[PDB]
Amino acid sequence: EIVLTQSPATLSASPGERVTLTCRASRSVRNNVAWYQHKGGQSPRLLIYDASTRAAGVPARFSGSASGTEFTLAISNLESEDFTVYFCLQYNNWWTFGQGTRVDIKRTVAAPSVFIFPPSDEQLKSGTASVVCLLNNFYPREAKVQWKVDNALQSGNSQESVTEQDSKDSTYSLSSTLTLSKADYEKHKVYACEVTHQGLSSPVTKSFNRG
Amino acid sequence: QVRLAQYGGGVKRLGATMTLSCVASGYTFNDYYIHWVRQAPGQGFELLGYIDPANGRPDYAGALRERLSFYRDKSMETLYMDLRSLRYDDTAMYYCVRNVGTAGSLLHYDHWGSGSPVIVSSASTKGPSVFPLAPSSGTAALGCLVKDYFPEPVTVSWNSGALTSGVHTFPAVLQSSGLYSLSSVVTVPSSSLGTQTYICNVNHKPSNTKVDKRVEPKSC
Amino acid sequence: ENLWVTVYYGVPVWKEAKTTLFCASDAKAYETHACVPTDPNPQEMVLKNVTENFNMWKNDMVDQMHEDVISLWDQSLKPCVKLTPLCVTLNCTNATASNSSIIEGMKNCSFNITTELRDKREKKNALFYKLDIVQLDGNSSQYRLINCNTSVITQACPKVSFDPIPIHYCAPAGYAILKCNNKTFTGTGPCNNVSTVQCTHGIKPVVSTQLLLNGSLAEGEIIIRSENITKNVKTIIVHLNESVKIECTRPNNKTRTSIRIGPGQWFYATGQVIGDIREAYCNINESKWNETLQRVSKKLKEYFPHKNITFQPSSGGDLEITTHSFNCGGEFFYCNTSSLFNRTYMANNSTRTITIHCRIKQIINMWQEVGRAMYAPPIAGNITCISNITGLLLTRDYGKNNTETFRPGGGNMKDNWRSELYKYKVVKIEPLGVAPTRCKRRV
Amino acid sequence: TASNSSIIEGMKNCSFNITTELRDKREKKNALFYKLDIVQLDGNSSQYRLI
Repeated sequence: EIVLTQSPATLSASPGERVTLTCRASRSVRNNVAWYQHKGGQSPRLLIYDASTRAAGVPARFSGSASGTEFTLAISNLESEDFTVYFCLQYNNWWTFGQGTRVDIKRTVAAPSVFIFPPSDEQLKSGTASVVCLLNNFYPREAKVQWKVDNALQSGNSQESVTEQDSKDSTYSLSSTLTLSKADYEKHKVYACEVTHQGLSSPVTKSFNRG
Repeated sequence: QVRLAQYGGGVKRLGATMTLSCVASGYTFNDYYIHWVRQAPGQGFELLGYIDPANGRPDYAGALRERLSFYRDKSMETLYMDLRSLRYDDTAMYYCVRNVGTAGSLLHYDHWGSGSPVIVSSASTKGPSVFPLAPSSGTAALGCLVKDYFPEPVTVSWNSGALTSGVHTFPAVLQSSGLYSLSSVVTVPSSSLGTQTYICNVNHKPSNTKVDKRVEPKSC
Repeated sequence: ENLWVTVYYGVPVWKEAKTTLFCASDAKAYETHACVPTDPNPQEMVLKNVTENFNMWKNDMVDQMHEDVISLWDQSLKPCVKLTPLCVTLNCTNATASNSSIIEGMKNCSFNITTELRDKREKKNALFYKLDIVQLDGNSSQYRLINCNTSVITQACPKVSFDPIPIHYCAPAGYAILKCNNKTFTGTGPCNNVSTVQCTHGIKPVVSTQLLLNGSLAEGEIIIRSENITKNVKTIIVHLNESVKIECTRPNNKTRTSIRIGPGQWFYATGQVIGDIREAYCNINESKWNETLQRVSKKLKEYFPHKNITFQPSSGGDLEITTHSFNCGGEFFYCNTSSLFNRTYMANNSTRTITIHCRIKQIINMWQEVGRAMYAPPIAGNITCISNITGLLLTRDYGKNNTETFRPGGGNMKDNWRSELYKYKVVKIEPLGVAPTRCKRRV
Repeated sequence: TASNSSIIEGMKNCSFNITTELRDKREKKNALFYKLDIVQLDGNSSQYRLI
């Protein structure tokens, strides 16, 4: 039943800053809420339960409060090792979880570099024709990509992937894939990818003809 | 001081029964519940159901009452989970977790455990296929695609380690076919395309197959 | 103006605390606990305009009772003979009578044991119910007692027949007990008919699951109590007023046989069986049961305004919760109760009598612990006991869609006593205070 | 059973009889001991007893 809406999906900050997280709820759940810590390939751990009370061994720089139908978490003084993902949790009706928000390195906007690759003949022989579209070195993370063949939007048979933010310059890179059958590949003539990002005024588009 | 360790897991075949396990440590076995929670990659968590160690009561989630099973023994402080008819979409991580509780209410989770993955596929050991991402035609991007291999992981390098500058490698992803694939890219000036050669050097340990693929031959 | 301190002594006022309590014994008790301390004559005094709060989920003496019961049992069982030498390899096929399947531990088994002299061995045999036996690996003719791989087994002293004698508590000098009497109280919140007493009324240490029996009855209409920190409660208590009677019987005639272990301690078991064989059973007046369930359903919806209500039988766990467990005489019972809860509802006296089929197993574990399996000596002849019930323990699944569900549980021995001490809260008096006045020494 | 035994001299692979899961049955095992907790009985130098 209960659903928690977690926003924003990302927050940008630098060491020494104060960062505030937020969690929204479908309906009132009293003060019954908690915040958890999670890291790469590790065991999550307790931070705050009852929305106000800290647990043993926790650093003293964590704090938060409730807002009736909303919940707020804040890091008073951000440390380098505090960069991770967090998610809000509620325990009023039946257990559920959020999606998870990540802390991000603060830097300026930068548009992506776009490329496209038609199918390779060696791969095309298998009849599992697949296509690739790439975005490299952009910022921030939040963005979207779209696949179109003959100006027709495609979904279900495509995938998305993302890299870790490159530390030396703090830019993200994204790639996606499309998969097709040889018969469908013959049926469709022109293939294209579309991109949307903060640093681009208009959707940058790339396309190619078969062969 | 208190720990929860896991055993078992590993790869399993599609449609087959599977097991997991958690072993308690010396805090107390009769005074706390246990929960099982899982996490599909790139998805929000969900819950399965909670088993009390005292008497053995289960209480399943609403979406899985036909397929799950719990039971325990207090003598050795052990808990076993049975899952039947593994569907493709159950591939994810599994944890055990303790759960503080008063005499009349349940509050939260406060001590997560080791973490154990499970992978479902119908394939045996199988080596990758390699296809280059030839550059298009002042700076151009090129890469290589590795396709249809199992199990993880794989090794990738460029020009025998002589062209690692600016290389980005996306993490591998499990397909609907049951085989892993990934991609890696590198950027070079357009002029270098007509005066240089590029190599993708890949080696897959489980099969120990190796590939050295050229990228430039189709710089169209 | 110019007021001065007056220091009154012994003014009535109290604060909450927790303290040890005296335990009283009946005037004609069993005969440290057998015949002492003394039994007083209780009295109850009603008061006016008394403001006070209660909390049945936090009050103290609930915890204390857990210690007292276990202490009593430990005292009773501690000196009795251990059974350690008996735990040896059994060899049995046991199909010597037309009735073998239902018990499978039959006379004519055999296990080597020590005779009354310490360096000679003898062969004997007796009965056992297969629920107290397990099979070793490989040869399917070898067997072992269930709890002997992990603990020692102690036998109830044959001359001991402890039964639920009532117990009531008296506060020690300086503390006072408050009772409350409002008949619609939920178990948590304020009261407006406060009262004080010499001591509590009787309470029986009854052991049972899926419903509490031989207990007292409510004063008004049915009540439902629960915690209110979060809907995801552990155990919801429902308290009855109208007593639905129940009977249970065990027709077969058991024959007592014995063995002696030296130096000076005897061992008991079941031997010959007399009469035709049947499974133990019980009876219920479907009229009363369905009417009570109707009233419970129409009261239960108050916390769940609009969803449908449907019952289903318990699920999983050892037999201590899958079934109803209670003891009459000197032997235990387990009763499947699927038929008595397969009902449903939605918003907007001997006819149809029902029967239920039970089983009895000898070896028992104190519901909580490991390591202390009790062994019961069989009782010869037939046994029957009238009984009546007063409440139910309900836990709830994940509420889904437009329907909500309850199912019977209650394996934690704590809750049973929680259902008979919601009344009392113990406090301490502070007989000292101050105030202003104007009186003068006049020396 | 190792490059040196005199240092400890209680090695895996002493062995002694002991009671198994159930009384009327016996089993064989082995474990280590430092000789400072062992003494030799008279005569047969292969028999030992806890000090």
